[PDB]
Amino acid sequence: HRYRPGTVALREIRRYQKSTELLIRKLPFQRLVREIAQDFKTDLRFQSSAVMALQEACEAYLVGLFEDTNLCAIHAKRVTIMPKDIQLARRIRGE
Amino acid sequence: PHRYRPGTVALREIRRYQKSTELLIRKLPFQRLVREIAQDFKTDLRFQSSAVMALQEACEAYLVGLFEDTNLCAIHAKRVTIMPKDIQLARRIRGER
Amino acid sequence: HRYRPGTVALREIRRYQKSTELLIRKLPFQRLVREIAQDFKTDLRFQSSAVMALQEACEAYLVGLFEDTNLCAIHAKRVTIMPKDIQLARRIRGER
Amino acid sequence: DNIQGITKPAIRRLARRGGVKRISGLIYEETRGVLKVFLENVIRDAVTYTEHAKRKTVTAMDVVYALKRQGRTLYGFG
Amino acid sequence: RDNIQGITKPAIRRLARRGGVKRISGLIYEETRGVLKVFLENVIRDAVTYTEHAKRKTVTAMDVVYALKRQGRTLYGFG
Amino acid sequence: NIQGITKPAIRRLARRGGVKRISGLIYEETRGVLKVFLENVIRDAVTYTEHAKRKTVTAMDVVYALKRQGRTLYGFG
Amino acid sequence: NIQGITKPAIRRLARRGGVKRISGLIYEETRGVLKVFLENVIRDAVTYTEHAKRKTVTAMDVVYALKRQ
Amino acid sequence: TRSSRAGLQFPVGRVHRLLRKGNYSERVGAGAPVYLAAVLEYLTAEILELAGNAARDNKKTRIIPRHLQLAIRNDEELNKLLGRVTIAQGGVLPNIQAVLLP
Amino acid sequence: KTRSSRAGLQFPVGRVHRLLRKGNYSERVGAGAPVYLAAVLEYLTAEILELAGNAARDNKKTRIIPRHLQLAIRNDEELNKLLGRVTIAQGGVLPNIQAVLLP
Amino acid sequence: TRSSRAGLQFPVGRVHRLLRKGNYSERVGAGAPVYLAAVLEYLTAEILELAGNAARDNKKTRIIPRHLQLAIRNDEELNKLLGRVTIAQGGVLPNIQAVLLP
Amino acid sequence: LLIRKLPFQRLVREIAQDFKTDLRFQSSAVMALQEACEAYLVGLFEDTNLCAIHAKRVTIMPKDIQLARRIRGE
Amino acid sequence: SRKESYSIYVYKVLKQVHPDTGISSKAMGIMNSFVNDIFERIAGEASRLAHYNKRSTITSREIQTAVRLLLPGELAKHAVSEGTKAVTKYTS
Amino acid sequence: KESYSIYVYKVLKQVHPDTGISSKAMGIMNSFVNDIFERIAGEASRLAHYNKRSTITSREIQTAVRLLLPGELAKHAVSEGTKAVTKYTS
Amino acid sequence: SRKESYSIYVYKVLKQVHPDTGISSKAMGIMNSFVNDIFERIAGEASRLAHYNKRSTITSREIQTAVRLLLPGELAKHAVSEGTKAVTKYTS
DNA sequence: ATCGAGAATCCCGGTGCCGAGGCCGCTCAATTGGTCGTAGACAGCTCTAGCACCGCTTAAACGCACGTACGCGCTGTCCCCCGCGTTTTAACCGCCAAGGGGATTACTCCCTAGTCTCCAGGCTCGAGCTCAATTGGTCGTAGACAGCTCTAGCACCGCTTAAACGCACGTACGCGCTGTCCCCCGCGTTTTAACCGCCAAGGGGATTACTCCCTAGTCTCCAGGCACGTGTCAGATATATACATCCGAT
DNA sequence: ATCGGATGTATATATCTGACACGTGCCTGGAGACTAGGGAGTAATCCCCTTGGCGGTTAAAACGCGGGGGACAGCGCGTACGTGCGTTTAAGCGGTGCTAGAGCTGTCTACGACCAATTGAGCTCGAGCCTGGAGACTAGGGAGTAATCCCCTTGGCGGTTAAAACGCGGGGGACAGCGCGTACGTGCGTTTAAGCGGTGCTAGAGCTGTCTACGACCAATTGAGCGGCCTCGGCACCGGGATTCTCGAT
Repeated sequence: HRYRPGTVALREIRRYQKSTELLIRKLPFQRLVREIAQDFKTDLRFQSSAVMALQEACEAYLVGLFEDTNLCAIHAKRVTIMPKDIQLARRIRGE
Repeated sequence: PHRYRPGTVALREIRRYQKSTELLIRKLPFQRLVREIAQDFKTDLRFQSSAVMALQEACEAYLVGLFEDTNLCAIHAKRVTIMPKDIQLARRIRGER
Repeated sequence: HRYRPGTVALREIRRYQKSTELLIRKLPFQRLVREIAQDFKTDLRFQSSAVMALQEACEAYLVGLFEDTNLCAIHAKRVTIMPKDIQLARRIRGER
Repeated sequence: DNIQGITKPAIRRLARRGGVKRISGLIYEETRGVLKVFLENVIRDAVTYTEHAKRKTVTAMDVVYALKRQGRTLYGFG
Repeated sequence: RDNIQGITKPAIRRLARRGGVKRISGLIYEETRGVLKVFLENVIRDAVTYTEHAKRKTVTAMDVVYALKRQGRTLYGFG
Repeated sequence: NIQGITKPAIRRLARRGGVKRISGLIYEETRGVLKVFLENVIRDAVTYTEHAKRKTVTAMDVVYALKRQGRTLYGFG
Repeated sequence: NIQGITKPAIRRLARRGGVKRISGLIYEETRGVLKVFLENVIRDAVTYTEHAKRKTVTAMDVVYALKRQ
Repeated sequence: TRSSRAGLQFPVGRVHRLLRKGNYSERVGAGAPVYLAAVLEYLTAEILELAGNAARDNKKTRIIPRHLQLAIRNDEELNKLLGRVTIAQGGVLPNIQAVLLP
Repeated sequence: KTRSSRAGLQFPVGRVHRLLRKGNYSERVGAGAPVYLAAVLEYLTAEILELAGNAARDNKKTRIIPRHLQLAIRNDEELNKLLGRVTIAQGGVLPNIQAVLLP
Repeated sequence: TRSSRAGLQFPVGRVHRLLRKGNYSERVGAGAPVYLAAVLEYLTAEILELAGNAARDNKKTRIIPRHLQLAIRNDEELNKLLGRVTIAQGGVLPNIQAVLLP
Repeated sequence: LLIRKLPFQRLVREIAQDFKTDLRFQSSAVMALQEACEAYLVGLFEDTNLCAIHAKRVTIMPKDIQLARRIRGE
Repeated sequence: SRKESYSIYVYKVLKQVHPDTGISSKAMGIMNSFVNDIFERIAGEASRLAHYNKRSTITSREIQTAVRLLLPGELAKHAVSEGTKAVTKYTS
Repeated sequence: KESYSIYVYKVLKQVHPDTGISSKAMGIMNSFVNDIFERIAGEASRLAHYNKRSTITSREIQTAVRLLLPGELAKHAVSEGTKAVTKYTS
Repeated sequence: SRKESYSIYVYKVLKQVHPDTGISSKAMGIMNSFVNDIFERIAGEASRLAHYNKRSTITSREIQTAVRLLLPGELAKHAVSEGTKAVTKYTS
């Protein structure tokens, strides 16, 4: 059996929009946060809840940005988001 | 007779009004609009002249920026004409709607 | 034996004005309808009652047109309908 | 060439129902043209409705609406 | 009454031209008017609130500047 | 470490955003956008830590940075 | 009041209609036809006027009457 | 039923539903479907009255479309109302022009 | 007798007063200001908790969790306006698929 | 004066008084208004520098709002600082999207 | 316009009076009625002329008008 | 597959006016087409009337006025009489 | 360490006697109350400053509520504030 | 009726940077608006910093952190440089 | 045109028998009873717009003869052309026969709404202390209150550029097909995220000390603010040069 | 495509002036010392604890990848829309001129909010049990996906009735011609059309206020519709009576 292209994508949208768990793996995110922090101030440590706060913020930002990106894609009578869509969303947001 | 092709005069007008700074809405009709809207909140209100000019500056600055964003959304869709769907998309991404 | 020209025509007039059966042959009309529709969209099918509806409508339209044509012929102190009668009937109806 | 299926005796019978006693030989071809024009105009409108409904079968109701919008109301196929 | 119609078609065209717009659909104009009215309403409401808090009957330039600052569209030079 | 934000993770974020199909070029671009965001917030966050003469970035530092960047965060106060 | 629609007026209308010669009996027939038309149109106009609870027949009532026939 | 309260045979409730769903107006008064149903009932009664008369004139106990055509065309006001109407299997009125006779 | 009881409130009028006095907002604070503020906060809490409870009941849960709060806030136009730039942790998003994306 | 002691043109005393009466803190350090005045002076100097440059580019000797708008918007960091600010009588930068030209 | 204003006005008021009492008229309503009547009559005379020529005549007679009105459905 | 029509009500009226007379399927179909046609005419004119008068409600007045525009003479008077009588009994 | 937890819980018991609240949800409620407090108090402060007044009164609170809260939320909040101040004064 | 403004200080800075350049009344109004706006931003952030750190005093440190938070990049570095030089000169 | 004969078609009476007309069982969906929030619909009070209506004026328009030649209607002949019957022919109708996309169905798998344990998750009782009422003044902020004077409002008159309105019209929006890319779907290999848990120690968070640094109160003189009088730089006007657009051709 | 040539803008350009900066004068109020007092930021120091890290273990997401099927960026084509004129009113604007009324500043006086202890309660924290969410788990329904069948749509193959189409001659069409009575143009006497003021008055339209009647929504329901079955009205068959046009005779 094989589902047609798009059916399972929509299924995943419903699944993950129904639920609330954080979607980026903890450890690679932590390494990224520490790497970025190292270029501003040396010898920094992090509280666990500080990293969880940063991850919640990043994923919320990306989900909202992807919603706007999707709106830009549908505007161009497409269903696939492309870099120019992200760039439009960020330009209009004022980033 | 001479006739310019569609767009040439549009570009000339674009250059003209981005080169200059004068207000683009008629003073008095805007003033009547402002007084009408305010009166629909509180009757018998008065306005300082500079209050009406401030409101007009704000509206025109807002509209020019909004039209910039509509233009960017239109060009994204490989169009050159801005349409209502462009305004609503621009305002949705701005967070006004 | 021979009836004079017109007597049998009148008998036929009374006959048809008494009855209600459809007067165009079913199958040639069906072919006509399918042909005309096909020159608008290929591979069309038809419900039977749709073709019967077109045929009923056509015969009713033609009988009425022939009534008006006859009045136009009589107006010109004739008893024979002529192309100019049809064209007058359609002009006054506002179809042409 | 299906217009030729509207035969000479059929046009005569229709004329008889209309009260016509005598028919010139040139009437018949003229009648066919008129009939053909009528059909085009009705069927055109009918097909538009079918196309509006995204259907592939012209129904009796499509025809009833075409006739209605042409001012030739037909009763009984609703 | 019906003063929103004072924002004429050539005026909206002028604003769009300054915004770099070359061609404008006929439906834009009515749409733009609605948008403008909402904006004005939102600003003026806040402005009038300030006037009422101050127990004044004259809307001042500062009331409008403050209203704009509050909604997030700070306007310079009118204080 | 930016490569640790894996392809399936970005796909999952896009799914939560309602996206059904995703171009192959989005992923690197998304990472760049993410990096910029993080940099800005963290730049501000560490600044707060430094004013307090502390060496540990707290949840409140991040919450304050996000709020003052118009991205107020609830629940971590 | 029907006699106020004079013979030369009907002649002028027929001239605009392309008629070159007019039988003497035409005029009365035309007047009757006109009266019938007027009756029908005005009947509709007044019907519209009454629905609006007005006492003045307006131009729009008449336009509506013409549209509906 | 509302039809019984109004003394009618035609369905007031159904007429009300059809007014609601025909997208004619946003709101419908309580009396409108009653009035429409009453008018429809009268016209139905008048056509059936005339068609029955014609049926008995033809020594038939059953009304057929032919009787409907005779009923409608022999009544000036019904003929006016249905001036642009085709009654299927109705035929035409018997009528021969006097000038056509020998 | 507490000030909240005299004011018919549940939120702590005295505490709100202390936070106003110590929040560096003004040199002095009127006696009615913390009552009003506590009343406004109580009103908003009751409305938000009302909607979140409703959402919880649709989900057959007896305890409100952040998901119900997100549904309550985003599904109410005025609350969504008030919190347009606010992220509710572990809230997720509203179910929404663009019609053009459906088969 | 404190401005002279600090080598500044902006009024340290006035900034200190406005800080005292702006309900910003119960106490204000002696260095805070000096620092603030210095920052305000620097930013004023940068905006006036760029606006003067633009004014001379236009062969004008007086800076008008148009030059201020050009100065602010043509500098990425100043444009960022004043990203949500409307300069009255500033106009916009000349800019036509490449796809619209013939 | 080819009919005199005042006799037309009087005719309109006379006919209206037999349906409802105490009516007054807007000016533009009467002018509307006059444009409509004259346009109708011109069209009817056009059809009448076609009927006359059909009978190899150039003179319109009442049966021409009556035929035109019968085919129009009046 | 439930297709509604006015057939049974037409039959009751028929039984009111001609107790020992029936009706064929074709003739009944003609009656149903007739009822829908007149329905459409009256309702449409009433809708236009309400629009014309800047009213959002079709009331018995619009129905009555539509009947007067659409029905000829004595037929119109009798229909109006039946409708008014029906409305006054219904309101009570 | 102060919080509004007990007052949020009292309100919950008022509106839903048999409904509880998770720790995270209670934290979110505390975030909510602090956020709206800061917004309203700050706007009231600006109103008082703007008008060269040294006192924050219920009128500044009410005006701030009118500026911050949309439509029905604003009207009901103002109604609750007035009722509460009237009950408190007597 | 005494209304204070920054006009003379803006004008002195202008004369420092452009000795033969003037300024319009509207532009001077924009400069006064600008200085007041940036003042408000910096003072407010410094107040927030002091509160955040349970300090009752706004010092040059609070100003410095607010400047670093509010100003972009190189502009922030130059502003910090100007402020530090000014503070060290004042202290001596 | 009218008298009789008459034959061929129609009408009619009477009849076997069959197919829609008529009527019941069961359902179930559309219908309807009762409730409530709401506002559109109705009702009530103003006014001045436009019309019912007329007193005079003129004058094209209209009513009334002259005659008068012209299309309208009757009338004799011609013809050509179209119904009537015969015979011929062939497609129409019955039906019979099968086939082909259409078709809604049923025929298969994978989730989702719903069940059954097992707790971690707050829920409850007692000790506690930091914090919320209290009150009697103080002092200062602020609410009435008096004038004034500027400025917001309102009207009137050119007039002048702008705006509102037909009229082409070519440019672009929109649409359909499409060759091709390339994005998603399972599989199945393999990390590598996640878990358990253990340890350490750098720093955070709190504790107490204290010392420099902030505030406030008073007097001053002097920089900044209100005007003030006055150029000259930007606004206004022909001059003119060049810099784009745009129609016949490389 | 770039090249002539023409228009047709803009861009700079000398020429000239009045209104907005600009330097000036004078006042007061506010930044400045300064002295002293009161008080918060700094500095060890201590506990512990939370977050690194370790380090081993493990199973679930990530990766690579091959397959295939569905958007994609054109590419061309239809037609319909916005634009750019050119013209004729609407009114925006400046000109002037008024004309109050509400900001505005300044005064006065009761009041209200900040304290300074001073008390007494609301609350936070620690044990002490508990109890209904999370997870493991199961049948119900959705889901695609074929895939056997209904409804038509062609093809065969005849009776068979009806079309074809011919010949005929019977008879309107129709042409021409002629006689008539009747509109037509025209000219003259008259009458009311138009229409100019010029008045006086209901009510169309409008502006406030309130309430009935309706959507609409839920909860019980019974009338109609669909199918199944019974039954004779009519419907064609056939045979007899009439009638109805047709031809000999005046």
